[PDB]
Amino acid sequence: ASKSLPFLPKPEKLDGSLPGDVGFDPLNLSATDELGLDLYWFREAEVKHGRIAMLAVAGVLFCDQIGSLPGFPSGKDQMDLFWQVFAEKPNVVGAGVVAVSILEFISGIAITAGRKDGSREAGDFNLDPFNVRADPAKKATAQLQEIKNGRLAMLASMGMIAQGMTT
Amino acid sequence: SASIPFMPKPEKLDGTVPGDVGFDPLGFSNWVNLDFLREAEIKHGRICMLAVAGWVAVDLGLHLPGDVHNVGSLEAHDTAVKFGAMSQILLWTSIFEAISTVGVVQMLNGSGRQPGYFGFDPLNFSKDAASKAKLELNEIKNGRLAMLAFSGIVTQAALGNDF
Amino acid sequence: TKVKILVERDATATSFEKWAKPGHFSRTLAKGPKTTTWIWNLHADAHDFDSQTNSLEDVSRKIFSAHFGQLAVIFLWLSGMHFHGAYFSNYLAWLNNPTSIKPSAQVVWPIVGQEILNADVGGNFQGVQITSGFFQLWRAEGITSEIQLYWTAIGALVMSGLMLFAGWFHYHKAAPKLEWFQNAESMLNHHLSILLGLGCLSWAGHQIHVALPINKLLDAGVAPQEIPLPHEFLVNRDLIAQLYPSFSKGLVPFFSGNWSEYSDFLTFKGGVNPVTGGLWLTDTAHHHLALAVLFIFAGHMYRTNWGIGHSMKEMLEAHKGPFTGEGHAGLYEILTTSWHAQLAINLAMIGSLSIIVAHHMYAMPPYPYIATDYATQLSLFTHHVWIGGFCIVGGAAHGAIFMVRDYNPAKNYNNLLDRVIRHRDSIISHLNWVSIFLGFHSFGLYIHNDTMRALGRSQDMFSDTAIQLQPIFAQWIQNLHLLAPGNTAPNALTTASYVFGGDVVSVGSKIAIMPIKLGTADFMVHHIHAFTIHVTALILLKGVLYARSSKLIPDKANLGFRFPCDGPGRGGTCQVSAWDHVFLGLFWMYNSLSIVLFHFSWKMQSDVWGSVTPTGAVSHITGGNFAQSAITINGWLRDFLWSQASQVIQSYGSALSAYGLIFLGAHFIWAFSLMFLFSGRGYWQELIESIVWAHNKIKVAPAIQPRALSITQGRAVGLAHYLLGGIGTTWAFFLARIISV
Ligand code: CLA
Ligand code: CLA
Ligand code: CLA
Ligand code: CLA
Ligand code: CLA
Ligand SMILES: CC1=C(C/C=C(\C)CCC[C@H](C)CCC[C@H](C)CCCC(C)C)C(=O)c2ccccc2C1=O
Ligand code: SF4
Repeated sequence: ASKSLPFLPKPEKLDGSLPGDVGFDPLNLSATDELGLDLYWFREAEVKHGRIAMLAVAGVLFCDQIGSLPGFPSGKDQMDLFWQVFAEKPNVVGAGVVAVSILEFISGIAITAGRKDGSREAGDFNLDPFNVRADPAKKATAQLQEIKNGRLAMLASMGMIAQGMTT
Repeated sequence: SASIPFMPKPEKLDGTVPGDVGFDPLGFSNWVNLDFLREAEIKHGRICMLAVAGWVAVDLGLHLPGDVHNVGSLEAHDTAVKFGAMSQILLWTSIFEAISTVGVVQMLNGSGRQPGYFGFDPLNFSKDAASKAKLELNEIKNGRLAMLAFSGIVTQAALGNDF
Repeated sequence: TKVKILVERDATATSFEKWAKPGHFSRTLAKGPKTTTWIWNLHADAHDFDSQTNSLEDVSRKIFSAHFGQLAVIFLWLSGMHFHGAYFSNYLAWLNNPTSIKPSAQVVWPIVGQEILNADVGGNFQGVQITSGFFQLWRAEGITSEIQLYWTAIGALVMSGLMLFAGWFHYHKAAPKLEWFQNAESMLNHHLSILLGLGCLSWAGHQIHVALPINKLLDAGVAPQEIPLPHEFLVNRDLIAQLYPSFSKGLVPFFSGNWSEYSDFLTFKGGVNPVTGGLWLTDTAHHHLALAVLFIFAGHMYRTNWGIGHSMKEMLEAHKGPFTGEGHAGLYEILTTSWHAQLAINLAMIGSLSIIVAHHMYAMPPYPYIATDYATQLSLFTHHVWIGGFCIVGGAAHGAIFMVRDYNPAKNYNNLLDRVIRHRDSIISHLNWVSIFLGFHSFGLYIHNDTMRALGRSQDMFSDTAIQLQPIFAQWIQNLHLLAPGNTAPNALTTASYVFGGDVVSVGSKIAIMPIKLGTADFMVHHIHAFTIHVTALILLKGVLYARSSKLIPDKANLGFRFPCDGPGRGGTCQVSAWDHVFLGLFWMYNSLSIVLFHFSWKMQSDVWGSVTPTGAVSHITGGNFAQSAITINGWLRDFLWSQASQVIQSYGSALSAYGLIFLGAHFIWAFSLMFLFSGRGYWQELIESIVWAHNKIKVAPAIQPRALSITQGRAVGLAHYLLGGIGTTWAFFLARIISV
């Protein structure tokens, strides 16, 4: 009865509460209750992969070709560019890496907290500037459009990686 | 939870430690004595505040009359260990630290000593009117700031002369 | 989910109150000392957890945390070794010129004139020459700097601290419940797939990315200063493509399945590297990668939480034939309800594995410049041989302990253990016969050769120029191994080891490794080895089987594992316990391993180790006197002990004088042990009575009454001192004989 695939039934665990849910869970991984994943880990991982993939797409576009902040020269697709930016300004790229690492450590503590109690929802960091949580409809629409356009980000980034890696 | 609003409400926190804001992601305090942690934090902060003051002082200023002080801060440790002043400061700080180790053990046993209580108020800047808690919040906060600032200063001076 | 994590929080309170009550663990010793025997007991029952609590959960939690403590100690030892390499060693000078510079990482303070022990090893350095092969190990890892050794030591110290904290935490804070321990399938999966699988995989990654390029540059003659740091080999791929032009392709061949493209650095050439004299690093990389794959595969064999997998209980219950009744029914309960059984198996396997390591490492030197370091090779071989023997005998002892304590006949009805116990008489009788046959024939060959040589009848001996006993089977196996490359191992360029046959690998005019020919002397010594091994097995197996009962004492089990006797009745009942069987087996293991080490040392000095000339002529250390002199006892006494003991006795006044002093001290301790071994407790008790009267006459009388050592303790002390003296004597002998070079 799954909306995505009528021939295989929708999982019992998926009730559609989470955004972007079309009952598309053939292997039924959401049912996992072992090794500590349990569909809250998967939701968090989806949101994180998708956000960082959107950033990756925007970065690879490189339309301005001013190297983001001034002082960053030259344009290259992926690997040579990463190495060259690291070479010219290791101080800034290391700073960005450590910013991401700090948010990651705090996020991991938060993941454990959300596991223990439902206070922290999946993909939630209270980073909303609009602070819009009174009425559900707008929050749900924004969240599900985020997930959709980030899934597109991930697929586009695969379209990028595939080129130049084959024989 | 204070500051970080999505963290799990730091346990055995607040109600003490004027400098606290509720930021304990790893939460070591839960499984270790809070008094020991407070003592460690305060001592690190004091030592590093003095370290920042010394590093800025050595920055082409206030050098002592001896010729060995034409040397800079980066090379100061080597010139001092060779000159032997470093060994002497080690001696005196070790004496103070042993006398304070007795106090740390007493504090842990339940002697009632406050973490950083060393009764050192020659000019008694503190007063009941001044509010010891207000005086300490600044102490702890500027100490943490100095900790981080000195770490940065030494690292980025090992990269290139900050000034 | 049958396999799950179960713990008890705050299992034990942390306090020093117990530290001031020695003997608290045992109920008998907690009452305080009445006599000095108490003292000894407190050090003898300290780690006998099974005798301190009747609950298996408590014993399991103690064992887990004691293992954590042992890991902390080992990490501290590694930290110390690495730190002494970084700060007190000539590792850099040895790196530059490995052949001439003698490894040394220990320095002695000049306090009484002991600074003579600071040898002139070289590299503008003075210290005690080390024989632990740590320099070769570090070079194989591409250290090339003392900063890396310093940080290795710091990491080891941090890991020791973490192990200590883990032990404390898992005893006093979060102690796993018994059900957690009794997961053999999950434990095996995790130890095979990750501990041994991913360990191999990670080490293979290190070798591919760090050790391989650095060692290739070193072999090319690049000075360590100009070798780029190991991290430089991870950022710019081209920098590695110059050495192995297969990285250029990257990881795409790996996933595409074209693994053949990696043959540049994943080879199967075998043999030995002519430059360094060790195994090719690419060969070891491919080896560890294959082992990682196999271990990861084998770690999925057992069923843990998802239906797929093997249930070892069913596996054992299924294997039963007509000759063995119920087959392996009840062994799973034995190995999941008694730590002594598991310890017996694990110690036996670890000991045999250590001996296999000792045999394999000398034949195929794995590290660069270790083959020509004759002092290191000998030390490593003898060390690991001794460790293996000790572990084997310990496995025997703990098997006996299991039999006495954890054996339950109700759960062992007509299974393998029951049947073995029921034809133990036949087993022991036949082992006795084979031991006597081996001893008679093998040792009588030596006695016959000695008698004939003394009578001038050299044509009647068992020698090459006389009645010949050629190890034809061993020679045939050697020939097959020689012919293997290209025929039975077509993708292997060279034989596994040059011992079987081939060229003479010499590095810097020193014979790193050469073929070893087997003659009649090899036949006789191998049969001597078999005889000694069979006798040791006889003693230990007899101790294990007759641990519970015998035709002398039908109720031996009630007497315990180790007890002195059962009185002078039935003739005499001395040393009837299984502990005494271990006590004798230790002597016989020491004897057998002494013979093994003498065989190895003399054979290598006389037939392998030596020097080469530019033409190719071979000159061995002792001139190949093994063939015609290793066939008589007098030959061993003269050409091996008397001849090779010159270095120790003449080491006074040189850096090796410490070895002579230890030689004498080991002789002294060995002789001292005989005082405990021969004498009995009654004499010493009466002598102590007289001495106590003398003390009392002056109003000096300890409240803790002195007591002569218990019978069991007397035997244990005698054996310990005997082993220490023998081991130290051979230690000094070998090290001084192989360091005067
Ligand atoms: C674990 C293996 C190990 C081993 C066997 C050694 C062995 C040695 N080291 Mg090395 N070392 C190690 C680890 C090791 N160290 C580690 C991990 C470090 C890093 C910190 C070092 C750092 C180091 C340095 C920096 C130096 C040595 C030196 C030495 C030598 C002299 C040590 C000595 O007697 O000084 C004197 C030591 C003592 C007198 C010991 C103190 C006595 C205590 C107080 C007794 C207390 C016992 C207590 C009562 C027991 C109950 C417990 C109680 C606390 C409750 C000796 C060959 C020295 C050397 O070689 O000089 C040329 C040297 O300079 N080592
Ligand atoms: C196939 C790749 C490979 C390569 C290149 C090596 C290379 C080496 N091995 Mg290793 N080894 C391997 C695989 C490999 N090994 C495997 C799979 C095992 C498991 C049995 C071992 C076990 C092993 C031991 C025990 C020892 C070595 C040693 C050595 C060195 C001896 C010199 C030599 O020429 O070795 C040639 C190596 C061989 C001729 C052994 C080949 C073994 C074959 C591949 C067994 C395959 C078993 C098969 C897959 C079973 C599957 C059953 C399963 C499906 C149920 C050398 C570095 C010695 C060493 O380093 O000592 C210092 C040593 O003592 N190897
Ligand atoms: C994994 C290794 C391992 C483990 C965990 C155990 C654990 C145990 N064994 Mg087993 N054992 C082992 C290996 C092991 N053993 C080996 C290899 C042997 C062969 C020798 C034995 C032989 C053996 C016997 C015969 C007996 C045990 C017993 C015991 C128990 C009590 C041990 C005790 O109180 O220690 C006390 C520890 C000491 C008193 C320290 C003495 C250490 C020696 C004598 C001195 C070391 C000298 C040193 C290395 C060099 C000195 C240099 C000099 C110059 C100073 C305990 C269950 C006893 C028992 O009843 O268990 C139920 C028992 O009767 N074991
Ligand atoms: C060098 C002294 C020595 C000798 C010769 C022996 C001999 C023997 N021991 Mg003993 N043992 C010794 C020291 C010695 N041990 C010590 C120091 C210990 C203390 C740990 C032990 C502890 C010990 C135990 C615990 C065990 C043995 C066992 C054995 C036997 C092994 C089987 C064997 O070889 O039979 C063959 C006999 C010999 C090789 C002896 C030499 C005979 C020669 C070859 C021929 C002699 C000439 C011929 C008889 C001429 C006859 C005519 C003549 C009478 C005129 C054998 C009786 C084991 C045993 O009896 O079970 C099998 C056993 O379990 N021994
Ligand atoms: C056990 C070791 C051993 C062995 C194998 C030999 C072997 C030999 N010795 Mg030596 N010898 C030894 C120990 C040994 N000796 C010792 C310890 C001494 C000191 C006392 C001597 C002193 C000595 C002297 C002084 C002389 C010899 C001589 C000899 C030779 C002739 C002996 C003879 O007449 O055979 C007699 C043989 C038999 C009676 C046959 C019985 C044995 C058979 C083969 C057993 C078969 C069992 C069978 C497999 C069971 C199957 C059952 C089946 C049906 C079901 C022979 C080569 C002589 C010589 O010059 O040699 C050239 C000589 O003059 N020996
Ligand atoms: C000598 C001897 C004694 C007497 C030995 C005694 C009482 C041992 C004395 C030990 C002293 C008091 C400790 C100090 C020893 C050394 C100075 C160093 C310590 C050695 C270890 C204990 C660490 C026995 O009781 C005995 C019993 C059964 C069989 C043989 C013998 C036996 O041979
Ligand atoms: S001599 Fe000693 S061991 Fe032998 S029976 Fe008498 S008391 Fe027991």
